[PDB]
Amino acid sequence: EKILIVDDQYGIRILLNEVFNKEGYQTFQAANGLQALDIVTKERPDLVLLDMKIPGMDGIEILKRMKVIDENIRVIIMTAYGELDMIQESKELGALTHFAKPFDIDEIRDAVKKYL
Amino acid sequence: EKILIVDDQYGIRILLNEVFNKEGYQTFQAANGLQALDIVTKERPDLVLLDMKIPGMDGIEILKRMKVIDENIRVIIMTAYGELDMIQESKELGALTHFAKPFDIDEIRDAVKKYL
Amino acid sequence: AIPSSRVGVKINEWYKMIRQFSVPDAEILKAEVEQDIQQMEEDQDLLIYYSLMCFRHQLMLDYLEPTVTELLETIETPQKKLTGLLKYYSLFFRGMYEFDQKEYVEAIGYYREAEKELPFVSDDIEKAEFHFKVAEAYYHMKQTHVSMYHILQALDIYQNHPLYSIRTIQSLFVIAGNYDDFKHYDKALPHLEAALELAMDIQNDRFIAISLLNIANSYDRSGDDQMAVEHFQKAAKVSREKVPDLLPKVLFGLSWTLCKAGQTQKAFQFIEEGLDHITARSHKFYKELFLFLQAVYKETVDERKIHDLLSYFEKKNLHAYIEACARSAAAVFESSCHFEQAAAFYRKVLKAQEDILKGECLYAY
Amino acid sequence: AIPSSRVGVKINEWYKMIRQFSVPDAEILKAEVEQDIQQMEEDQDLLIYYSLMCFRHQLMLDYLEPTVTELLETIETPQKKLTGLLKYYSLFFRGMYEFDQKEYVEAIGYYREAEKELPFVSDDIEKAEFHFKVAEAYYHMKQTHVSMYHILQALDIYQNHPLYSIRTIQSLFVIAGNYDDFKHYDKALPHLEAALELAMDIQNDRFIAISLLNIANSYDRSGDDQMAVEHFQKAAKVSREKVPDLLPKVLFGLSWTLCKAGQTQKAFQFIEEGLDHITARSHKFYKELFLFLQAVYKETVDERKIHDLLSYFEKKNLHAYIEACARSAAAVFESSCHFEQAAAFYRKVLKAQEDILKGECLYAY
Ligand SMILES: [Mg+2]
Ligand SMILES: [Mg+2]
Repeated sequence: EKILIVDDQYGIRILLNEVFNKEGYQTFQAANGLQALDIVTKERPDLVLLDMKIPGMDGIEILKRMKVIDENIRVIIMTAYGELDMIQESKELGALTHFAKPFDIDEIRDAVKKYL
Repeated sequence: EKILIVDDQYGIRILLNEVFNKEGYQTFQAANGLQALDIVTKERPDLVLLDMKIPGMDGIEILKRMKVIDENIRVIIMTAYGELDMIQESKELGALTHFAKPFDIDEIRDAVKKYL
Repeated sequence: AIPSSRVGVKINEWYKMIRQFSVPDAEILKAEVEQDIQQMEEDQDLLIYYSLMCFRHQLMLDYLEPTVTELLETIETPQKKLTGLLKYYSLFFRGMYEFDQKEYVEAIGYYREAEKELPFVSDDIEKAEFHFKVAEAYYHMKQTHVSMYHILQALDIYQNHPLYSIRTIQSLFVIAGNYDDFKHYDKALPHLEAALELAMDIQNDRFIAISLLNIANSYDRSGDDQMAVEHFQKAAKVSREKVPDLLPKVLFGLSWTLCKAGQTQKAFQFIEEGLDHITARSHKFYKELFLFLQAVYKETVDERKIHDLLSYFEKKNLHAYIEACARSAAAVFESSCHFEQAAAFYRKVLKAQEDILKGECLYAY
Repeated sequence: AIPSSRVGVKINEWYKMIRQFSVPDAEILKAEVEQDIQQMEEDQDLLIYYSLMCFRHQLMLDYLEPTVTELLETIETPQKKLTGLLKYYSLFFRGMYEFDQKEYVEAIGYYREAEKELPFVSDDIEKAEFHFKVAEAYYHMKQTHVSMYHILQALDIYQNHPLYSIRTIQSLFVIAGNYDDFKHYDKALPHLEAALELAMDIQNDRFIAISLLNIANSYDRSGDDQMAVEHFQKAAKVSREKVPDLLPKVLFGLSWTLCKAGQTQKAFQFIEEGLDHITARSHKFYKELFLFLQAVYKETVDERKIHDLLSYFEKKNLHAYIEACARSAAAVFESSCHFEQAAAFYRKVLKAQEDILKGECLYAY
């Protein structure tokens, strides 16, 4: 199915892309909020990996805007040195789970086949 | 015929090489004295363009060493801000002519077909 | 706390074992890295390099289930982007490691090699990020022209991405700081003002306070004490109300400026105020700078306190502080026509300058 | 005399007209260049760039006997090495032009772009030559770490070519000079000694004299006056006998060193000797440095002469000379406990330092 990778850092995007292609998924990629929203609207991904740590546009903002496009959207958040309140808040908004960086490739891979 | 281009500067070698290939000559190239001498010994060029301004090994030295390998050697010297005594001295040693830098491409090209 | 550059070079070593397909060694180093990170300073770039290496490490295992050269080409060819990024990081963090041990010539060499990998990265922010971080390094290295070159490339890319306002403000600070190195405070000021305006748009209090402080220091150094004091107090307000941890630095600028302006009584108030805000946890020396202000601008100069402080600074090799304080002391004594004392401090100034320069060059090619 | 960088950028303009196949314009610029060269400072690298451009210009004529884009690809493709070299020169001389007008940030940018063209040149000396010339630029730009980086790449290649001893000696001087910037004269000394030894092997008197002078200045600055004076006199000997045009500089070092050593009477002898060797044609200010020595180390300091000289230096923006002379004057007055005079000169010192820094940054991004 369709997997949307949202992260402002080239490194993470390259990584998850190589990981999810190996699993046979159709992967999309976005560096910021707007790109992520356009893709959600156009492609309507089955699962999203959202970096809550993006400059200029907080993940909290991006998340709600994705719920607008689709209510049953499946979004897994990932953070690096992220607050506990932003994780807790994201959960209340229907977050399937949270992956702390550096995330274990196997853990996040098993979590994908699950909520997918 | 065979044309030996001797000059320590990449630029001059590229230039004269492109010029003499266009005329159908078989061109050789050397960046310093030793390379120049090895080529004279091995290839025995019909004409030499010798830069008298080469670091570590003066053209005067290189010239005599070429006369050793071949007595009837045809050598045209070229200089940049070169002394008048080194030009005069080179002549006495059997210098066909002298081309001051920047030399005119046509002049040095006509001079080649001449002493060749 | 372990510097991330230190962890970076161990990852480089980890990588070396991987490319020679030595599982035992790779596993050891991988295990060590995972421990060091638990005690590492924050650096999300390092963590990315770590995660990519984890993936590269797994590829090695998946291909061992043939010469090293052959097997290596088998893994790398299909992984162009990964291999290219890893190479970039290994060189980058190696450059930062050299930088952190003050091997500046070595650092530059790695910085240059690292940059050559950028063209193979299809991401403009990644490029900006390199220029920004390197710009900071060159600044610390007092290669201010080269710093400006790089920081101007960062700012260009950042301005093309309006969401990167934070980096834009930081880039403006770097540009101003660079101008300061050439004593061109008037050239720095416009950038500090743009930073202030941007910071207020994004409603970031910390950067509003910092911008105002930077503006005040700029005016203080350009010779406009009135504007300096005005902005210091603006920074003070926003500090006391929303960002108190800036107060010590803000109150020291205000105090110093007031002392140079001959308003010592008013200054002493903010000096005592700043000393009360300082906590033991602090890593700064504003405590010693405050004490120096009291001692040198006191009706009767406190020469013993001054000597103890300068001696203290000497001990921790704080030659920048010695130069600045000695500059002040020389001016204070001159004002009372005590030129013998003045000359003594001028000699300390010139000495401190040379001690700073010597500390900048530790290599020995 | 016209700087070769100025002629270089006009050639760049000439090139632009060529690539847009504008014969009339190309001919005009070609004609101008051929005039400027007749008045240009010596630069065989410029002349090579000129000759290559002459060839490129002829190619344009030979292909006009189709869009600019199409026609351009027709000429360039078969001329890869020529096109690549031209590109390298245009960027190089543009960088030097910016450097010569003190647009340092611009210069660096062109230096970097120029270097990227090197990998496409199959010639190690060409690469060394770039690193050497750029190293000198970075040195003048007081980007001493970056200078060292580059000069170490030049020296590496030069040592692989034993015939390039001259460049090797010059590279050693640059390395020493760089260390001097950080006041690490002890680190410079080994390189100066290797330069001396190499210079004596190739029996080059000028570089023997210069090496000995450099060694003497090194010792003078490291605080070994005896060794300094010893080498000064060695440089003096070889100078008087084979390279007299070095005498003024040699005799000033000797004199200054003797004055600082308290041997003023002996110094005055070499001071008067140096003043007699100076010619009107000279472009140096050793005349003013000699006069300053006389004035400040005289039994009774000649304060009026000192003021006139420092004022003269101020006029020609010779702030380096002001700083050095003011340093001396301050020490002389301190020695007689005349601290008011001392303090005055210390202020001139600090001022000169700031004036130097300001003159290093003329841009305004
Ligand atoms: Mg992020
Ligand atoms: Mg030559």
